[PDB]
Amino acid sequence: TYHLDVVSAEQQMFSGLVEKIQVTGSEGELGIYPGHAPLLTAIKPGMIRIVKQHGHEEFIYLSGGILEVQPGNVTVLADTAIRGQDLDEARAMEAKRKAEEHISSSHGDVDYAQASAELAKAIAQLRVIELTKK
Amino acid sequence: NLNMDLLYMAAAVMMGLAAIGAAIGIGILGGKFLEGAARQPDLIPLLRTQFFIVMGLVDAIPMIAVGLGLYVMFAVA
Amino acid sequence: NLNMDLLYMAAAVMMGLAAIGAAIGIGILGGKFLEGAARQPDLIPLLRTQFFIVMGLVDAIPMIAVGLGLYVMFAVA
Amino acid sequence: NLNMDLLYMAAAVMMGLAAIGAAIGIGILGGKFLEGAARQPDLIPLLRTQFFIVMGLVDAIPMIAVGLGLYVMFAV
Amino acid sequence: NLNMDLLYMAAAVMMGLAAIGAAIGIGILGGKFLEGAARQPDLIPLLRTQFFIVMGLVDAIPMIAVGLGLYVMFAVA
Amino acid sequence: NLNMDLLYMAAAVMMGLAAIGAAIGIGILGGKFLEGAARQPDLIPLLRTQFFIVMGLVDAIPMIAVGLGLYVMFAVA
Amino acid sequence: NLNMDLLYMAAAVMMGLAAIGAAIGIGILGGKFLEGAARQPDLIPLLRTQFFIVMGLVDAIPMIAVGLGLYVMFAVA
Amino acid sequence: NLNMDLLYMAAAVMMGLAAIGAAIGIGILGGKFLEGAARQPDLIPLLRTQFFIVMGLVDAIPMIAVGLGLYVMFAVA
Amino acid sequence: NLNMDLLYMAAAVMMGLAAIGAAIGIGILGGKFLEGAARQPDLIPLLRTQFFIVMGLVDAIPMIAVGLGLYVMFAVA
Amino acid sequence: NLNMDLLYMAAAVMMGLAAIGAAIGIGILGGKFLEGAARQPDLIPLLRTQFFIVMGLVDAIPMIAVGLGLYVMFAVA
Amino acid sequence: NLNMDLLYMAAAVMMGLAAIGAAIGIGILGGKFLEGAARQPDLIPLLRTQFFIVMGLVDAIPMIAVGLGLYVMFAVA
Amino acid sequence: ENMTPQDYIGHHLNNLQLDLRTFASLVDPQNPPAYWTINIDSFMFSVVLGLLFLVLFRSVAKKATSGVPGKFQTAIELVIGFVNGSVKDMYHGKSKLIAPLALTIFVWVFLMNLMDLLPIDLLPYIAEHVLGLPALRVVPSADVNVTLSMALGVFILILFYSIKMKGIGGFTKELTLQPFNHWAFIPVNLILEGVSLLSKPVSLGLRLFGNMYAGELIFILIAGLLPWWSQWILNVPWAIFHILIITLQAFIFMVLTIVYLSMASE
Amino acid sequence: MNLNATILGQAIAFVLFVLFAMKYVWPPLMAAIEKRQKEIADGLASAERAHK
Amino acid sequence: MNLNATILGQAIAFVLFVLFAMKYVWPPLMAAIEKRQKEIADGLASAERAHK
Repeated sequence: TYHLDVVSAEQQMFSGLVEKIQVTGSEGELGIYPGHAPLLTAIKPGMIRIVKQHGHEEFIYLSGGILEVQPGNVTVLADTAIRGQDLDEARAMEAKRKAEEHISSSHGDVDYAQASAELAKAIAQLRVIELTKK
Repeated sequence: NLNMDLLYMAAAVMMGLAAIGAAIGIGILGGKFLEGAARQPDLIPLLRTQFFIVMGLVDAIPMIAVGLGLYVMFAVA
Repeated sequence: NLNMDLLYMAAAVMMGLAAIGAAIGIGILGGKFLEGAARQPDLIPLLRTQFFIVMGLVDAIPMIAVGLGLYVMFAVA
Repeated sequence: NLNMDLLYMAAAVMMGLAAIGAAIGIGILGGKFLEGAARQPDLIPLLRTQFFIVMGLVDAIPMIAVGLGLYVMFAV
Repeated sequence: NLNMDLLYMAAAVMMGLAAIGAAIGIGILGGKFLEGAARQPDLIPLLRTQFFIVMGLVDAIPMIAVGLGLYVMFAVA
Repeated sequence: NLNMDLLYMAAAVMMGLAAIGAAIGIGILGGKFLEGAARQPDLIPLLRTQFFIVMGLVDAIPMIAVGLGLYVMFAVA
Repeated sequence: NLNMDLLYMAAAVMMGLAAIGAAIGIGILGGKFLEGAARQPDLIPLLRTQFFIVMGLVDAIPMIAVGLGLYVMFAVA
Repeated sequence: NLNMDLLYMAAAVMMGLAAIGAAIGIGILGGKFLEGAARQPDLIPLLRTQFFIVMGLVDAIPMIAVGLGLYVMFAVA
Repeated sequence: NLNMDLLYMAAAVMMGLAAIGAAIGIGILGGKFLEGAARQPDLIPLLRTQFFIVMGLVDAIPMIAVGLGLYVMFAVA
Repeated sequence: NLNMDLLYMAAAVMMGLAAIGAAIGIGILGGKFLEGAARQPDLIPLLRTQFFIVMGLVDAIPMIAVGLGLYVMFAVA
Repeated sequence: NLNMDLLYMAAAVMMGLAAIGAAIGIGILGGKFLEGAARQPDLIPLLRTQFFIVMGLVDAIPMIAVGLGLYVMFAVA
Repeated sequence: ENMTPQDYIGHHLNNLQLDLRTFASLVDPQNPPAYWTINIDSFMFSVVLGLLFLVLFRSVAKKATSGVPGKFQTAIELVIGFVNGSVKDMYHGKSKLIAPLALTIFVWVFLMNLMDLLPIDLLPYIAEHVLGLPALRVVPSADVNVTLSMALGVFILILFYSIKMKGIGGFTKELTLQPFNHWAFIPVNLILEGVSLLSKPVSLGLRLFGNMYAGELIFILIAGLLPWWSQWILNVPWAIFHILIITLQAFIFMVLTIVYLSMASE
Repeated sequence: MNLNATILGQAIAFVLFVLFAMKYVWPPLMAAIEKRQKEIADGLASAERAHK
Repeated sequence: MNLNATILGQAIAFVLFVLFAMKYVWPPLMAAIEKRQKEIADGLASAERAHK
């Protein structure tokens, strides 16, 4: 079918043959399928699904990066990304606790520019941890 | 005879204009529905619920016109 | 008889214009609502609220037209 | 006499306006169907199913107009 | 004589066109309002004020036409 | 007499509206086909088959209009 | 009959077409106002002053029609 | 006599509506053809082939309208 | 008497069509003006100069139409 | 002999609808031509060739409309 | 009475439709011109030289309609 | 028995008008020009439904407990929270009037709309034969009286906050100076302000009126035109659709009232 | 046209409407009640454990 | 249509229902929500003070 690769900018996250995927994007989550388009750009905090031969999936956290999409062998360049069983529901719940504190502890636009990213990273973890249970 | 040949024109204009209005309104709305269903197929049922809600809004006034058209057709002649 | 006859057509034209105006306006507005719902699935309960906000104002004037058309056909006839 | 040619005129009005309605409605709807299918050629059957559904809605009012126009041309 | 129903026809055409104009203008304007609100959902209280501002300009002539139509419908006719 | 003078007018209006509707509908559909093809030409024959599939339903109603216009012009006369 | 009712009809035409023109023109202009205000939320004072500048010219030519229709209904007829 | 007045008017309505339809349809189709040609030159001949194929169907009904308008003008009246 | 009483209607048609044309043309033109002002805000005093360059060409025909309408009402009729 | 005065009206409708069609079609076509020139300024003498190839098809029907209307206005009337 | 009156009516419809045509066509064309100016400002003296060429064609056909309108009013009387 | 579709529609489009100049019942073919001719039926329905709103809300408000609420108390606190959230979205002042105003508008309009779901001939039949009254109709919110009465109260309330702090300060300053601080645009922008300001409440009235008036009309048309074996299949879908219509119209009348007053004060 | 017939037709229409409403509107009604109940209960139980 | 003295009677009725809701219905409602919120927030405070 097609080949996919993922890196966390200080770690390799995935490399191998794959059938289909589902990923986040420049504005929000998006249903991806093979053979549709030729161009590429950035990633908002989210996650990715990797369905391989015989129909076996895996679920990876994507904290931020860029996505190629166009090529047969595609790859995801992520400034930070964590494997689906390196992370856990407890870790995402800690992220929830952090983000819900920081929402109460952020009061200006300049600091909310960071608080919103922290919340987005937490929410991305909270969606990947639920998708991990499949 | 003289009286009736204008009443069907009145009904005709009512229903024609209402039909074009409703058709193109639902056209715009459902075109956005299919555009949205192209990004995330998983949300196709949720967006289908939203689509029928807003579509219920779209046809409101045209339905009034259509009802009076039926009234003229079967009571005023 | 023309006094009776012509107000059927007058009410007909009012209601046809009301139908087209309302239908197309709601079509455009709800289409933008649907695409917005498509990109951010989490904000549907918010965009729906603002959608009804704006829809009230969009349908303000078509309701004027359609109500007065009903008035013309049934009250003065 | 003067009656029947005006009935033909009224039938012309309904059925031409219905022509406009149905034609432009399906034009807009199928325009989004084709751009979405060009973006998603693997999902053509799914979007085509949706296209039948919303086709039913888009021509709901237009087919009411068209049927009643048939009653004005042929049923009187 | 026919002056009553001719005056109602004049007012009817004017008010129906007013309904067209107001409905579609507010439709376009509110569609852009919602497209802006989906993108920056924390700016709803600000965009929703600018919407007051320009919506007030949109309806001016249509509302004048509606008032004058009511004048012809009820004062003149 | 007056019959033929009005019947040519009736056929004219019906076929004129049919022409406008059919032409502009296919215009809208074909534009998106061409743009999508320019992005990726591998889909051109496929999308052109889809194009005929949809264009048939576009021409459904306007040829009812054209058939009845030709009937009025050459058979009712 | 023919003196007054035609003047009310002429004023109806003038001010109805003025309603269409003013409402839809300001709708198109204000849509871009709000899009710009969504892209540059620090520029709203600047863009709304530019919007006032353009708005004056958009409204100017319909206002002749509105005032002249008021002239026709209240001074001539 | 009474014939030619209305027969010329019928032909005029026919060809005027045809002139609207063909012009607008080819406008949309050619606009997308040109933005495709700007997007990918060196595919101009292929896209022009598709362009003529679609244009043939766009001009179908309007040319029937033009032919029968010429028939009414130069054969019936 | 009907001769000048319909000249008021003629001027109504003329300058109302001029009104809608001018309004919508300036609307589209100013919409592109504002989007340009949003993309390059340091560039407004140049693009506004171009806007006034081409707005005169837009209004060149509608202004003479409106002038002839005013002439028809006040001089002729 | 009343025959003349309808013939001027019949020429007027043809040339007015032809003006609308042949102006808006070339507007839509040349707008895309100008954006294509904005992206690729070194290709302008090629896109001019394509633009004059397509504009002659846009002006196929409208110039016949003008020709026959200008015929009706002078030769027949 | 009603020959000289209907001549003015014919000129009204002619020049009104011509005004719509010219205004809308140049509105679209100049909007695309301004977008091209916004994207590459130091390229304006070339795009404007292309604009006037295209604008000449756009108004060429409305302007003979306008000329015949003034001919109908002043020369034919 | 001279029943026809148009005669049936005529019976159903008539209120129970009582002329207070002689305190006599006005039969349908007998309509005077006088002002003091209060309509009994829809007015009675209106005040009865408003009293129903107040009675249910008082029978819970006199007892409401802070534990886990009962299954009836929970519905009333849900509508209370819905109104409170809608007001709190659109208002920042401290006046307590806005909230009960909105609550009464919402529930009263809702109940009056809800009357439109009933079979068109049930209560009018019982009025004609059991009691003897000449006519009856069941939807109060389908009246200009109800809708514009509520709208006119809202208009008074608009000028209330516009004339408090705004009235001594803003209203004067805004009308004279803003937007461009010119002598010639005071009259012009006053004209714009006048028509806009007066259309704000009247539009509330006519919006809600049009929806209920036409829904009652649709039920009447189905009952009058079609034979009994075919009425059902077209009557049911309209009722299903009209549930949505009535909910939205109650909501919108409430919402636009809140927005008007909020802009009047803030 | 018979008015008894119109009453009969209205009766059939009303019955069908009422059955439709009972089988599509009332089954999901109590969702908000459940939401408030569960939220309140979990919060209070966690607070109890916090005190101990 | 039938603009009637009913409109003025119903204006008085509108303000009377507003007054009845203003005096009796609305004032007694505010306290419960705040009490229930307070008894959940204090538990979070207690957990924080335990950890501290």
